[PDB]
Amino acid sequence: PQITLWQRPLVTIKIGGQLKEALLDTGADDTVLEEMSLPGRWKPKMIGGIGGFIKVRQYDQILIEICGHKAIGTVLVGPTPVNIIGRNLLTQIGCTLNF
Amino acid sequence: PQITLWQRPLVTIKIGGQLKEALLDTGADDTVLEEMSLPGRWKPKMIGGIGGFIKVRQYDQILIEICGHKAIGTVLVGPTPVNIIGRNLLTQIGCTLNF
Ligand SMILES: COC(=O)N[C@H](C(=O)NN(CCC[C@@](O)(Cc1ccccc1)C(=O)N[C@H]1c2ccccc2C[C@H]1O)Cc1ccc(Br)cc1)C(C)(C)C
Repeated sequence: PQITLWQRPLVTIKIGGQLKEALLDTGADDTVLEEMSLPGRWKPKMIGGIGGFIKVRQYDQILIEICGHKAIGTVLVGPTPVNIIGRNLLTQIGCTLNF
Repeated sequence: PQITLWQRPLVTIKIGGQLKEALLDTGADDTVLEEMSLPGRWKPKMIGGIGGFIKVRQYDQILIEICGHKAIGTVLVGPTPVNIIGRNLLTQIGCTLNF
């Protein structure tokens, strides 16, 4: 589909059996979601944004579904103000910027 | 043009007669650039991101070129980690997300 930017580009994602609202963020290297449980191993990571850095948990090879499009990749979990879908997953669903 | 997201969507912008590199950011509501001088008066603004909030100076009706596309709008200046082109200007150049 084609999503305009008149409003924040929020979409529904399915992950870990839960449905959540997330922001398609072309300026985000990674994907980070608010506190939640995920299966498998994880390792700590520090990520920076405007405002400074926060500590998150990194889970690899996680299945996710964005607008019906399936993909797999690394998902970060931590004290983020909003759920963010980063480029690591946007590429997998074939998302591009056009103008 | 169509921009894929395998790499950061960094483009060249022109403001105050100078060229700078900036990140096309669909997750950012506003546009914030690293410290620089701009004309006119400014108003205070707090912008929140992943690590919290930062104080910035808000300049309105500023001329800025993005990938050759001319725009005139609000530009924030402050201690941002990278120059960010937000939706306020992405909408002016007619940018959309597609997949
Ligand atoms: C590895 O680094 C990364 O990729 N980090 C990402 C990141 O922060 N990228 N920055 C883009 C900004 C991302 C963001 O859209 C997220 C966001 C959206 C909506 C609500 C809250 C937060 C945001 O902060 N938006 C705010 C904003 C920005 C400008 C003007 C007005 C506003 C209001 C908000 O919309 C750029 C960057 C920062 C630090 C570093 Br070292 C490098 C690059 C990550 C993975 C942490 C999300």
